[PDB]
Amino acid sequence: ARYLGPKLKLSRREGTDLFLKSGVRAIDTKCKIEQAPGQHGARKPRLSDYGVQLREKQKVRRIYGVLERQFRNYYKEAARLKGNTGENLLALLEGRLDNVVYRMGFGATRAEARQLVSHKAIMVNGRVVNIASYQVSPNDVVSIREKAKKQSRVKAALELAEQREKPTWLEVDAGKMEGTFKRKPERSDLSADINEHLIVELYSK
Amino acid sequence: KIRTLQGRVVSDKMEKSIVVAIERFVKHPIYGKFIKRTTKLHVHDENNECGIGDVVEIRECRPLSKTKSWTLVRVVEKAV
Amino acid sequence: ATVNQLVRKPRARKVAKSNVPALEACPQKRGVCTRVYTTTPKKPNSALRKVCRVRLTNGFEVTSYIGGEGHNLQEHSVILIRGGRVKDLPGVRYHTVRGALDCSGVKDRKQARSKYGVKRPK
Amino acid sequence: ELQEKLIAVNRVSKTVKGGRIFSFTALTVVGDGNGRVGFGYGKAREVPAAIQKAMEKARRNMINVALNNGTLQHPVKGVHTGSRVFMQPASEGTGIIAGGAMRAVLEVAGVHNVLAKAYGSTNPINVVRATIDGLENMNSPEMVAAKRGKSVEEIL
Amino acid sequence: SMQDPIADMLTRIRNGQAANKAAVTMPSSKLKVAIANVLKEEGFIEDFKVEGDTKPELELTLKYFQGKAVVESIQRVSRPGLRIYKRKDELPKVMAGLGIAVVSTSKGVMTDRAARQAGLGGEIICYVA
Amino acid sequence: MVTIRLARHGAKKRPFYQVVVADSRNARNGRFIERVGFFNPIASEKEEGTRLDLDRIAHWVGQGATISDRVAALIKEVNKAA
RNA sequence: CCCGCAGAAGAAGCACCGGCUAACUCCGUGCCAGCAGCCGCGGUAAUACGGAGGGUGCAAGCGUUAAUCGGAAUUACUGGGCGUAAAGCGCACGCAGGCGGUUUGUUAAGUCAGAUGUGAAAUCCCCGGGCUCAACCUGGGAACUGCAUCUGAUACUGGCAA
RNA sequence: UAGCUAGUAGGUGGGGUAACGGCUCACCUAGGCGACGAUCCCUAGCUGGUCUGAGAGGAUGACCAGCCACACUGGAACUGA
Ligand SMILES: [Mg+2]
Ligand SMILES: [Mg+2]
Ligand SMILES: [Mg+2]
Ligand SMILES: [Mg+2]
Ligand SMILES: [Mg+2]
Ligand SMILES: [Mg+2]
Ligand SMILES: [Mg+2]
Ligand SMILES: [Mg+2]
Ligand SMILES: [Mg+2]
Ligand SMILES: [Mg+2]
Ligand SMILES: [Mg+2]
Ligand SMILES: [Mg+2]
Ligand SMILES: [Mg+2]
Ligand SMILES: [Mg+2]
Ligand SMILES: [Mg+2]
Ligand SMILES: [Mg+2]
Ligand SMILES: [Mg+2]
Ligand SMILES: [Mg+2]
Ligand SMILES: [Mg+2]
Ligand SMILES: [Mg+2]
Ligand SMILES: [Mg+2]
Ligand SMILES: [Mg+2]
Ligand SMILES: [Mg+2]
Ligand SMILES: [Mg+2]
Ligand SMILES: [Mg+2]
Ligand SMILES: [Mg+2]
Ligand SMILES: [Mg+2]
Ligand SMILES: [Mg+2]
Ligand SMILES: [Mg+2]
Ligand SMILES: [Mg+2]
Repeated sequence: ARYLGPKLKLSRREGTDLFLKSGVRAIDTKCKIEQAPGQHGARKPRLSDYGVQLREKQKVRRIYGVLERQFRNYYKEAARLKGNTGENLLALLEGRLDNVVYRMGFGATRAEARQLVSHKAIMVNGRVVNIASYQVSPNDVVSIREKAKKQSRVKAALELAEQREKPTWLEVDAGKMEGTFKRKPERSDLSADINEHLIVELYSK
Repeated sequence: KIRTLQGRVVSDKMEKSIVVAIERFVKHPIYGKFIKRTTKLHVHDENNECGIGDVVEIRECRPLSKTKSWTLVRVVEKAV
Repeated sequence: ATVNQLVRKPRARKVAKSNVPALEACPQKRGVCTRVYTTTPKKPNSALRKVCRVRLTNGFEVTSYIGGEGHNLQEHSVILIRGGRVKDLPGVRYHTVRGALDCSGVKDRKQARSKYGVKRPK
Repeated sequence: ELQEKLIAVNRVSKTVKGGRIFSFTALTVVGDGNGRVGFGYGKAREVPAAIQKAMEKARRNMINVALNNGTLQHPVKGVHTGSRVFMQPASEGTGIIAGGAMRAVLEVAGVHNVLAKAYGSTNPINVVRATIDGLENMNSPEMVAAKRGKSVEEIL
Repeated sequence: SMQDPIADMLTRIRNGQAANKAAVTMPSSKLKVAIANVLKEEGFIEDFKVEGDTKPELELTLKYFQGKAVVESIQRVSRPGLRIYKRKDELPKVMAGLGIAVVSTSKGVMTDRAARQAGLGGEIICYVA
Repeated sequence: MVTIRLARHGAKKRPFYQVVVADSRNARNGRFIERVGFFNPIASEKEEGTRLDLDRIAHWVGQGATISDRVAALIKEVNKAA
């Protein structure tokens, strides 16, 4: 299920920074971010239309940690749902519980947040939720249970999150170690470098 | 008010019985053309009053023979 | 073209026959090797391609290509055949399944092992 | 400001007394995104010269297209040598769903949401020309109201 | 033989617009006058005039805007070989509502938008774009 | 004869009964005349769980329809609670 | 289902990398061995045959075969054609059949509008609810493009009369 | 596959069925079906639905539900609502 290989390899192949590491050190210092991975990394082949569409889809999937079947189901639900298809797809991926935990700051990486969620450190409305793909609803309180409140990695992740740029659609209390999911993140709140048209076209072949 | 159909008398040779075409103007399922389709019915008529080529109003009834389950109600436009 | 003509006579769908009629809508079928031999390929290329005349369980006698380097097959050897033609071999429309009943996997293969019935090396 | 993309490069021959003389043809499309789109076709002995000639020709001979909020105003058909083309004003968010050359032409033109399909021949040169012609033969509500001597509210 | 006079009328309009003729004349009929009235109301023609007593001639005055024909395309839809009838919910929108569709309804010949507003269908005579 | 009974529906270990009037000879989940309610044995709190159309049930009983023991208990519960 | 114990401890594979099609180099072999869905590849520098390294795509699955629809507007009703690419009977007359210049009246068959009955439940779709999520289950609606009967409209088509 | 059909088509009367009826019998009439495809041959359980398709369509009828047919093969009745 989960990708268990080197993460900077994915970052180099994609080209951009996927935030696959905690971010204490520069990714340029941790790896040759410019060069592609492999024996023929220095060469930069010209990508075709299908190549760039596939590249964009892979970027989103690698960022969020979602395999093809689950991602395809997300697209199907987004297309079914009313409104803009790409915006709905991004909204669902944001709605994922592990993404929510990472955004609030109870995890250095999304993998670390997923680790906590799987190991039963997360309570949603006073209910211990175990699935990373759990869709968080608006006006949901998400809190760290007392068993995991003693973990030092949570505090370190909170400091890293304080370093990062804060999301407007969440309200997190670090002392209580709990955040409320105020609303679905708008497309303006989400990152601009991500392109949705390519994903929509690729899955609408 | 009772359900009834009008039609032309195709044949009246068998005694007390007539054949009544009830051609209907249906539309084709696929191509959308309106096609004239025909429905021959054996109709029971006492006194053998009907001739060929006339027009007759008929109603459904309990079966009177192997193929005869319709009865005449009134003859209209019986010119020759 | 005219709707009146179409009403009189509709359009009759062009029934496309299958190119592997011996399988009879089955994924694979069992047979007995009547003869094992080699044949010369068609014009632009050259080789000695290994083929088997096989009597199928449903009476049909077909010719089937033997993929991979080397084979242990011989006469009176039960094999499993699947669809797929070799193009530059006239009248050969079926492949033998390597790693099937009385058919050994290709020796010393490290890639496409699943296609050639080769078990994982340690 | 002008976004440009190369659709196809094709190798052609002349077959002269000595031997065969090869040369390259470049089909390009440029556009401003805001509605102006223009195609160019060039030819040279070498690929870079052909592409540059095509770019110059495409930069010239542009045409304005009436765009409604980044999409078409009504379903439009377009025809040429072999290419028969249909395009539909799809809703916002669907993206440009078109095949190859039509995708390139519409993307540089600036239409973000359409449902298109290319019937008949799909030869890149003819389909580009047919798509541009179809875009040209597309009037706006203001244009139809003016020509018919009515207000936009009467036309709706 | 002449089978459909309405198609002849539409063909005359189309050929006249193509040939840049100012007016087109044809043997007048009641249905033709109704269709001409709808066209004039929608503004695809400048005026119409029926002239004569025994065998009247309908004369339409074609309309031009900037050297191009106002009637870009005009297509017959219902025809003797294939009649077309639509219900009020299935009435088509010509050119996404910019063009008009002439529909003969129980309350006379009217445009598709007017028929939709009334809330009843009828026989779709022709599309005008 | 005509009777009001439960038809089992749902998933394994999570039954959900449809209260239906049907000819007794027909199969449990088979042909039925009318669906006059539902019963959820595993319904959680803040859920009605039971819903019986009492008017239709009374009409069928007047017509001469028998009632299974479980449906009778459900009717008793509904009338008692309401 | 919950609580406690221990220790990263017990848990990754398959296909592909010449173009179509995302992913390349070296070595072995020399029209042989072999590959192949199509185009093709191999005769001594093979990114296409085998091995290796690297990479790409899916993932407790991954490939191959069989089968249906799609792409195929390649049976074209929506939605094709017939001078030369396949396609106008050698030519005419003509029954059945298809189509019908113009005006008025009448009928209400086709057509349109409304209403009533029915179109089982499940399935599909919309708004919700319950399984920690999902699959799954479930409440209500919508839909079931239909058929029948009744009441109206009379522009067009049909019938009848002039 | 272009002609098919003598209980065949209709009528009168008796008999039979829980019930109408060539359902059966006697007599009388010479009809009935068919190019809007009768007859004959090959294949096939039907539907709600399923898959695919933008749609129209195309393919299909496993599981669930409704209906029909069959119970080693070919006949027959008895008991019984
Ligand atoms: Mg073609
Ligand atoms: Mg490539
Ligand atoms: Mg290979
Ligand atoms: Mg070499
Ligand atoms: Mg190789
Ligand atoms: Mg296949
Ligand atoms: Mg088709
Ligand atoms: Mg053609
Ligand atoms: Mg010739
Ligand atoms: Mg020819
Ligand atoms: Mg001739
Ligand atoms: Mg007339
Ligand atoms: Mg006539
Ligand atoms: Mg009527
Ligand atoms: Mg239903
Ligand atoms: Mg829920
Ligand atoms: Mg439901
Ligand atoms: Mg009339
Ligand atoms: Mg009349
Ligand atoms: Mg008798
Ligand atoms: Mg008697
Ligand atoms: Mg009978
Ligand atoms: Mg059978
Ligand atoms: Mg299609
Ligand atoms: Mg069928
Ligand atoms: Mg079975
Ligand atoms: Mg047996
Ligand atoms: Mg028996
Ligand atoms: Mg008994
Ligand atoms: Mg008895």
